[PDB]
Amino acid sequence: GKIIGIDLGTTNSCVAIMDGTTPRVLENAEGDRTTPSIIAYTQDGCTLVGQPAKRQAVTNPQNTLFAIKRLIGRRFQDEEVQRDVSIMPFKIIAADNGDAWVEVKGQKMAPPQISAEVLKKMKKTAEDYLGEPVTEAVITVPAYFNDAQRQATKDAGRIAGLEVKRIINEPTAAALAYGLDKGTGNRTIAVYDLGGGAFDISIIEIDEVDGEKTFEVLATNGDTHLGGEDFDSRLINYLVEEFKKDQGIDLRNDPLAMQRLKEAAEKAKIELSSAQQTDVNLPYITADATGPKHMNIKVTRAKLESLVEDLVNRSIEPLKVALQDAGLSVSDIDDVILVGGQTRMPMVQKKVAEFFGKEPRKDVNPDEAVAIGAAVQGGVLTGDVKDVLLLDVTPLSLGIETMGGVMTTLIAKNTTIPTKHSQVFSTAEDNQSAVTIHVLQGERKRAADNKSLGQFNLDGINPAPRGMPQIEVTFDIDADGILHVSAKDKNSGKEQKITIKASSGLNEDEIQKMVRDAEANAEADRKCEELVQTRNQGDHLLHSTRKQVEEAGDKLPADDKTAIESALTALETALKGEDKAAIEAKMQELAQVSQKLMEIAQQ
Amino acid sequence: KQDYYEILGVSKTAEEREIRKAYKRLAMKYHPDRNQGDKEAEAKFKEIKEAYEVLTDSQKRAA
Ligand SMILES: Nc1ncnc2c1ncn2[C@@H]1O[C@H](COP(=O)(O)OP(=O)(O)OP(=O)(O)O)[C@@H](O)[C@H]1O
Ligand SMILES: [Mg+2]
Repeated sequence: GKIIGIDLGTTNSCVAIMDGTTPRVLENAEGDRTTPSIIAYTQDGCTLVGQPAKRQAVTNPQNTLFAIKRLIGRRFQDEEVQRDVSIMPFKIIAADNGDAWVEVKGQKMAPPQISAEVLKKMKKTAEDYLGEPVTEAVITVPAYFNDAQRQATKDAGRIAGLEVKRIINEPTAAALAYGLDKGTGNRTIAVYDLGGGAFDISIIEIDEVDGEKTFEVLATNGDTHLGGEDFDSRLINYLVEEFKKDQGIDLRNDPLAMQRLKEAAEKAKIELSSAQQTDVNLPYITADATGPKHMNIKVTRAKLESLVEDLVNRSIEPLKVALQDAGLSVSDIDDVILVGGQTRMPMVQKKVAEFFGKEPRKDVNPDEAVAIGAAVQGGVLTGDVKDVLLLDVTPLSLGIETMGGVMTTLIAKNTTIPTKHSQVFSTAEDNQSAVTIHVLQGERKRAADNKSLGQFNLDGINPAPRGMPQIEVTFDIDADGILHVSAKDKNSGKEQKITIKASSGLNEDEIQKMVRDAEANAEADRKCEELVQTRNQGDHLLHSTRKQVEEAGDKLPADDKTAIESALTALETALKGEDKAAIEAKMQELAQVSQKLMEIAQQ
Repeated sequence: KQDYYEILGVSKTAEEREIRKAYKRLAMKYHPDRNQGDKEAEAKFKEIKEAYEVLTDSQKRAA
């Protein structure tokens, strides 16, 4: 088949495909090229994705999920997860194994399911355009995603009914999307990605040798929990503090008011990317005991810049670190490109431009470059583009915990992937039954200060003196950037089974069940689409019949008129409901009674 | 187990700039991503990398 490309964003998602030799982004059902990454669960059993979900969020706050990318692959006790727990309208809860989940209508749900709903909308869009089924996709993740996040995204892709060929890092995808225009030559570029939830910086070299583009990632750094949402949060906090200051009401209790306030806040930020002053104007924001209250606050561009300056500065440090790891200076960067909606803010462009002493390119669409890059990568996997190769790296050092809590690096950060590293382990005590290895990702010197991938237990070590047996352990990092640990008896070659404990993520059982539930939800959503179309047919029939009655006038039996009008009203009532069977029944009855009218037509 | 220099095919005294040229073209030939075919290429490629990494480091190259 064909491999579609999916930019799965914190805020907006996007799907692009490979029209032979020229990739194109596909508009969704509503005609938008970018689909909001919002997922709503209605009372009636339907599932809304994108702009509809965005519309009905105010009446269904607890069941409208957003920013799930900022929970996927994370633990419930993570600091950022707790801070979000206090903030979000929906209920974030700890799973059975400690992973961060969300509760919808009393059901516990894993982030890969929700993100899989979004993925399903993208896949269905691609199928509608293509006219044939789609089973294979390349999905984008931030460069700084840890192992558990990447594996969790891959699982979300599997629940979407997709065979995930490649997990691509967003700045890398944008890099080749930018690189297809360029001719033969050598360049070095800095990709600055500041989206709705994540920030990445990647230093990438693009050399052309024998008609074969080589995109080598020299370095990468970033923060997976820094994005537009936090700019929004700063402006929100300012508005709340000013409202409590002027009217005496802490607005953080009213969740509806907080929803209206986040909408207005982001709107004001975006409006301040091109104006010099806007007004946050919310009438009847809340109801005091004495009477309803109002908000009308002036915000200058300078005020917003002051409110988010430390956030902007938080992004400059990984530039220094990345240039250090790449062994380059600011003057070695031939081009710098901005990716992500949040880079549209004038201050971000100014701070970046002044760090590099250079003006970023202007011919890059930050909203559409990642997706088209993913589509092209899919083309590389199939074969339709043979002139491009991508050499990505892993962003985090992979090590094990040793005595004293210190961490020991096995594979350092910025190592080109896929890669393999083997090491010999042995027993430490006489007749040691088993050995346990603590595998983690991060740069900190204490094991507790890093992200634990888990404890791998090699049981079934027959008794022996301390230190005699030799077991070779092999650490693999595939092209997705995901770890695969295999073991083997060094001397003999007999394999060694590995038990993973204290780990994160879904397993095969959870996966299968959630695939089945995804299919069931798919059939249910088909039925919902059916009900919408049937409701349209009903409204058309109402209009047609009333028109025909007026045209008929007095020349219609009073009994017939009466019965038809009763049937009409019954049908209108059925059309206000959500029962397809009742609507169809009422339509049929209306036809039976309006037989005389349709006879009166007579051409 | 195989000679680093020989699997890339280098003079054994050629400078870093050349071994990088050889790595990039070999990475092209043996990348799993490119062929998409098998683990055999990814297993071979991982070693072509490992040779490129040891030979660009000055001290480890002396070893
Ligand atoms: N004109 C603008 N000025 C300032 N910010 C903007 C503008 N347009 C969009 N944004 C911000 O960009 C963010 C989303 O951009 P984008 O779609 O690139 O993020 P994403 O890729 O979905 O998120 P991520 O890549 O972090 O997962 C939103 O938070 C929005 O507030
Ligand atoms: Mg993005």
